[PDB]
Amino acid sequence: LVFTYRQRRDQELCCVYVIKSQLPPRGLEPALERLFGRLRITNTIHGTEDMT
Amino acid sequence: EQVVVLQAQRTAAAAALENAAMQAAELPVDIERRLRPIERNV
Amino acid sequence: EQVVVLQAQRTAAAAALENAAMQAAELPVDIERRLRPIERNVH
Amino acid sequence: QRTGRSALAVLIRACYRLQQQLQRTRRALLHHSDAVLTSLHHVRMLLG
Amino acid sequence: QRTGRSALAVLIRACYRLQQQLQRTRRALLHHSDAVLTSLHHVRMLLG
Amino acid sequence: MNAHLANEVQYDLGHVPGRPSSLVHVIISSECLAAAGIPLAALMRANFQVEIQTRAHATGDCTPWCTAFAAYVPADAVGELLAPVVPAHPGLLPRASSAGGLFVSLPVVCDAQGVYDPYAVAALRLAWGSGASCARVILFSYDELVPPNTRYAADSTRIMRVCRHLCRYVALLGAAAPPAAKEAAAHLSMGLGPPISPEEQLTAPGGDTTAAQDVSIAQENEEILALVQRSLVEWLDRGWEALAGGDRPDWLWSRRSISVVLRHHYGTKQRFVVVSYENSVAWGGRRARPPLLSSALATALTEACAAERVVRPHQLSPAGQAELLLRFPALEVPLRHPRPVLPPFDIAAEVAFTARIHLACLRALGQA
Repeated sequence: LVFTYRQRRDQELCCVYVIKSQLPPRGLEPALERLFGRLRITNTIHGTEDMT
Repeated sequence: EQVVVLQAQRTAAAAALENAAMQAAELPVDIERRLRPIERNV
Repeated sequence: EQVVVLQAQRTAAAAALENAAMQAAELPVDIERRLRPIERNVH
Repeated sequence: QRTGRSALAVLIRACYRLQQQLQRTRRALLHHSDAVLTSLHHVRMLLG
Repeated sequence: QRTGRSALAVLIRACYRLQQQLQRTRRALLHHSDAVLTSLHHVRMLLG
Repeated sequence: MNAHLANEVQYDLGHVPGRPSSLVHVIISSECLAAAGIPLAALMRANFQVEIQTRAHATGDCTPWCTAFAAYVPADAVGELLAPVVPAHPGLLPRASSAGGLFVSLPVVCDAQGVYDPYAVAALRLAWGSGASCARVILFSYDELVPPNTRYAADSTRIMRVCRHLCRYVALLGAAAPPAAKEAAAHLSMGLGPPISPEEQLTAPGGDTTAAQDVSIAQENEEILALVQRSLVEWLDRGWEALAGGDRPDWLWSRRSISVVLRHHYGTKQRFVVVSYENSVAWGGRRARPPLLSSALATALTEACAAERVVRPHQLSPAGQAELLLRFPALEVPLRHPRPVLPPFDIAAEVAFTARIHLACLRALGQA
């Protein structure tokens, strides 16, 4: 069960996914990075407003 | 030995005036910007 | 002869350069000739 | 009332005309300036 | 007595301020002139 | 792009050689790459390792080598900065095509009270294959890497075109746009209420100190001329995030401003572009200018010898020469030594060092 987050002062996102994979729970993290890494860069840049 | 040195020096000097042509082209425009208040001043 | 050609063009460089480099020095002489009595003109 | 205002009208014709002489001679001096720059960039074209 | 002398005081503020604008822009134009001479003497140093 | 920014991380962490040294970004043009060195189709076959060194003035002490990052483009290199093309919507921005090469950041050696030395070399090495060949060396003088000023005051008018075409495209896209982006196009048009040419930004006769002094002198005049005679950037960011589905720093730098300056190469006469971003740490940067560097030494050589009318600074009379040493002592090293390994104050002095070895290699053959 995989969610999605997009943090911004804008109205924010959400998704739910059910992913069928042969990968272990210990090794899922580079795979979810390959899909959702575009969203990963955004919440590093933004999501810090207003933090002075 | 001096041939490649002297050939380079002409191509060396063939860089700065083209930088200076972009520098010297401001001389009409920046000096024309000293009348447009003073022309309307009269 | 390649030294002979390029040293001739070295002399062909600074000859026409200094003819207009003195003519570039003709530029700030006029502006101290024109605009210096112009302070008296408005006065 | 007429001679003193005409004496000021000479001063109207004095300064306001001489200011317009300033504007044209600078533009004529821009022909004196750009003739140098037309000459100087032409020199490197004889080298290249 | 106050409005006409203030109308002349505007003309005091007119010409005597605009004359001081003339002096600074020539010095700024000396930065425009000497940038050419800094450039031109640098060209021969690339030849020599 | 990405190699243009990861190299800024290298200067921030201090991995670059030289702490008083500062960073300079350069766009190499493809036509400059051809006449100097390697073929262009080889780099087509996404970052590329380039080894960079700095060579001191007239004495053979160079920096031990450090690798850096580079990325080649076939398209318009300047136009990729100005108009980022989202692949999901290629019809967003119109742009004028141009030739394009690679992006390489360069180090420039400076001092405390930062003054770079002219007539010294920073160099490149582009090795696209193994062996001695496939590896040409591209040089840079410090005069080649220093423009006098920036241009990003005169270049900021490109944003309003980009604000306009977003309002254009959402009207063209209609319901397929998400509604918050369909909102924000109207929010841009409340701020509002031709294709972008990189050549027109480059060939525009505008410099930062030249434009800002002319504007600041005119607004002072207009006050006297009157008395005598009497953010959407955040709205942009949601439009990019909605249409791309994400964000990179490549889209961050394109929105703020950019200073795009023509320079010309001493080797093969071709043009190339020096860029200083707005919020960057490099050449002109909104946050990081300790210590800022000056071109005073290149000014001090010319104008001292211009009135003396002397062609070479070591040909100057020693009374007029000694004042330069008492002011600026960095020039004392190549001037005092009678026999350095490089002929001082010459641009081809690097190339002479290659050819002097070439004679000594031949002269040892015919005797042996």
